[PDB]
Amino acid sequence: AMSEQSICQARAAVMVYDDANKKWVPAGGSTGFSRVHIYHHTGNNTFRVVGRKIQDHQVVINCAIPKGLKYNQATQTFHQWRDARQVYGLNFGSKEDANVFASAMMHALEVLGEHLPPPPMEVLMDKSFASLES
Repeated sequence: AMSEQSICQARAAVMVYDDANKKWVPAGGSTGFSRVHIYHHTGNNTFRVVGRKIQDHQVVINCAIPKGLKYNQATQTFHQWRDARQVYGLNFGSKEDANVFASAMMHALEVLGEHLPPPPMEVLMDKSFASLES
């Protein structure tokens, strides 16, 4: 009840977008792959994405998933969404990881309801995070 089960695990390079200089930067400040989970909170029926660098366990994404999140499959292997502070981009090691992770995210959202392109307006202007923390 006060614990979270992993419903999905994917390996990915976690990026964050820099609005002012219009480029993607590695989340946490260092290149490298992360292990990214979608966690379901058994008691509260909420979901969270948690990504940690494989090398040193640095937490580079810890993001509540709100009803209505805009999850953009920009390419077969690069998917984007945002929270109140940052715009994330997951560059998956493989189309298979990406398909699994996107599928799990879309299911969670149903329950709740130069190689890399920039985030579109629907992502940049997503206010779904505003339905939380109030």
